[PDB]
Amino acid sequence: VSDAEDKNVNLDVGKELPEQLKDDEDGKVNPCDEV
Amino acid sequence: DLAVIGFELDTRFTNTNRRQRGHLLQTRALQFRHPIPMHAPVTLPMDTM
Repeated sequence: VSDAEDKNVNLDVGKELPEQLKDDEDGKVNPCDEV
Repeated sequence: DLAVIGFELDTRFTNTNRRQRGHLLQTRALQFRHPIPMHAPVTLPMDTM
């Protein structure tokens, strides 16, 4: 039951953004390089 | 009536003009995806006292 620090509140949802969404899907392969 | 009536040859072209390509080679890749599910738990129901 802590007091909130309501006086001046500044949120940053980008910091909480899951690491999954910070980049694209990583499955990509150049078949010509691997074979 | 015994006679030779026809024949077949084993002749072939030379592809000095690259008329034929035959088979073609192209690279491919397949991807499989296996996400891991959760499973039902096992619980130990102790008393709270």
